[PDB]
Amino acid sequence: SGAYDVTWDSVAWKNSAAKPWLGSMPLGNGDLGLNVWVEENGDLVFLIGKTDAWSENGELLKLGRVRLHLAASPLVAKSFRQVLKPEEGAVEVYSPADAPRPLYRVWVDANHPVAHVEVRTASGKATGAQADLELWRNEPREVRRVKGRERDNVEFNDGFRELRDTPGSLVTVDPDTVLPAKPGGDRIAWCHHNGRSLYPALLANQHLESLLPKYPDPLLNRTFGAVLEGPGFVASGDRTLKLMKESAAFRLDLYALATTAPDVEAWADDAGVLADTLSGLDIEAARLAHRNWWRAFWGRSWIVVDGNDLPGGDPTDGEMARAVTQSYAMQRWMTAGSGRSVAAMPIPFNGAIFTVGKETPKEKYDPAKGDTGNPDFRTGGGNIPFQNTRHIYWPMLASGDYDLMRPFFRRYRENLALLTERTRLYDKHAGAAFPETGFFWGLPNDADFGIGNKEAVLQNLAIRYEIQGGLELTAMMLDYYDATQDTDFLVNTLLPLADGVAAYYDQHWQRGGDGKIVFSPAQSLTTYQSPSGKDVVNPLPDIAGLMAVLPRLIALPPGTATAAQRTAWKKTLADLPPLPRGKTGTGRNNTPDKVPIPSTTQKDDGAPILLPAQVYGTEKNVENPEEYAIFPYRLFGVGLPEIDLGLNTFRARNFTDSTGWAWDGIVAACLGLSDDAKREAIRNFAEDRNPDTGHGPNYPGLSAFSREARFKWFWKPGPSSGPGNGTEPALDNGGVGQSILQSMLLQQRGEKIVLFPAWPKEWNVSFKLHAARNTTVEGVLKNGKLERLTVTPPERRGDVIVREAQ
Repeated sequence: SGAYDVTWDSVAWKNSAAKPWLGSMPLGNGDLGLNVWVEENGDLVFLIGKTDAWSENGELLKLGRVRLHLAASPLVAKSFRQVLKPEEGAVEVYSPADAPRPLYRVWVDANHPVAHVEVRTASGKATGAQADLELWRNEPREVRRVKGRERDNVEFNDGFRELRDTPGSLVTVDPDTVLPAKPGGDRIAWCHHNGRSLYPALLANQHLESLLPKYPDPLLNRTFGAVLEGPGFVASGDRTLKLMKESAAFRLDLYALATTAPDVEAWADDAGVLADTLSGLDIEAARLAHRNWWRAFWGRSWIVVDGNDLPGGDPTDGEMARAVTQSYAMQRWMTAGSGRSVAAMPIPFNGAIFTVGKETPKEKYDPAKGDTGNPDFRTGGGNIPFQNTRHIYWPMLASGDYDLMRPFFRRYRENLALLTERTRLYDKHAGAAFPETGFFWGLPNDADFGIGNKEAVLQNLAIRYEIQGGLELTAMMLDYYDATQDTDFLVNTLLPLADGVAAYYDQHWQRGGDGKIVFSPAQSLTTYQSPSGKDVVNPLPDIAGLMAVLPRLIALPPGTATAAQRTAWKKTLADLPPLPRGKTGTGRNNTPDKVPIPSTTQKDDGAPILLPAQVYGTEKNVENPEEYAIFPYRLFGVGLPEIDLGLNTFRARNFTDSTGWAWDGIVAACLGLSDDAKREAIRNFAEDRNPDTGHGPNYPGLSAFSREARFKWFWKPGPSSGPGNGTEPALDNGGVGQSILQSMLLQQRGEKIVLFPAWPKEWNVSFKLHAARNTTVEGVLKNGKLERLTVTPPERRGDVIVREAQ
């Protein structure tokens, strides 16, 4: 216990004086989250996040900010300690640092939509106290892109990316409402009510007006907010609580609620009932159940790495091992904090609900410039891009974090009916296609679709034909089902989605003369595009996905998949073109011995490799799509045939970025390349100081730690996410990091479990990870030797293959 705690020994740090909100700690219960900090004056401040606080603009909003100010500063000169305790699910502040009980104890109940702030003066001497609601959305705020200055409004272009093509080039951020507080009461309350919605105009632009009566508006009249109260407080204003009598021990309770409401009073009635109900619960019983929830969560799985004690080693290896261990845990803490949405909202890759900021003063605000510092901002806006989001969820399987995965699958399942009707209308065949990115309700945004597009093919070439996510989602769900053996999940979530995706892939294209499907028009992820409709033929990601997924669907238990489904899937499988293969040639910048960047530059003497497609043009991004057959689809890798094909492909890759969504490290682990994998894990989760980087001086991809935040695991986006400083935490970075470390330890080969496929011997490790058939593997490697291995259930031990650390 304490193994993952984060301890700070001072209120002061690099940005405390001018930007204390950059020194927050995150904490959540899966739906409600806080970013909490202590300012140099001793105030406790926190921003409030919620997974489903979607505004009229589709913007994910903070619920607000709260400031607690004791009448007498509670800090002392002697010492100070602020600690994140993940196994108790809490943040605690001690002053002095050795005080027996914390000055501030902050937690979000694992089991209820309430957060608690408990205060205890160290002297036991009573104090007055005031809590202020700090809302910044008090009047409508204009964000405008002006004709001569398109690049100036980063808030417009990046924070409202999905709306960038709105006619008129104006986004208005509607304000919030503070409810009148009851005179003499101990409660204040506030919320945001969506009085309008972008959804009807979007359906009309996308030729889907006919679906408007069938699927209700997902934004209109959505109302979300919170109630703040505390025993012994009185509302001295609608935005202010104060202690009536000085106290040495007191508490604030924050209850959060989202619903659909005709007005804020209706919302407030339901939220007051929620507060009444939950305030009646015994807080110590709630605290015990909260702590037990977190103890069990951390007992599901772990990876604890350290340097071994063999003479001749390098102490930096131990330093890196420990840093990697802490980072892996902090990623898990943030995903759990945001990963049990009450409304099937996937974890936002661009900051989850743990973004921070501080609004610029109204008097300084310029609508033509916007405000990227404001608390609601996130680079990339609110749409959910699969290429980033998949990396958050893949590692949850080996962690055993099935509950964190269900909202992602549920999101797609709830969108399936609309997207099936859309496909029926657009394409006049069965099935459903899921765009690479779009709004949470499943449709692409109008910028990617095209304002006034007379057709139904997406205008944006980056994602015009990219629908591979549906296949990859199906593969992830198949792993979930194999692990949990949850038949209800199989029948009610996996199968309808798999049915739609597989039917689309069977019906949207035509068989050619050889009887095999010709995948054109098509593209290979976002890197090889098809402006002509003919530039890309037979992309490897999609073909590899069908090769990996269709046999598994065909083999599902009797009475789940239908015999008719099996017949259709078998025919699709039998009609697949081959996985794209070829030889090395000249790649990007005419470099030799590479994956040929124009498909036509293969050299007859080149090494045999996988290709990103059978036919493809020049690159428009920096993905290595040919590697999809290694990860996620496990067609090649250590312990599988044609390992040299996989290795040649990896060595010949054109793109070698690290951190963010870059997934080279995962592929290296899948190929048994322990050194490559270790290096990438160290870049994502630590700092790579090793001299020969294959990268320029001061390459940003040598470390993913935050540039400016005190909680350094608020990852920064990787260089391949583009030029700017993005939004932190970039959870795709930490998701990739988890996949790398897990894949170094454990990989599945159908029913078999391969341990230590790419593990460096200099690292001792104690781990517990999950696998298919409700199996856990708990192992301890010391000085390169497996000292202990416990497999549950025991009969599954016979399916474990133990490889040697390298």
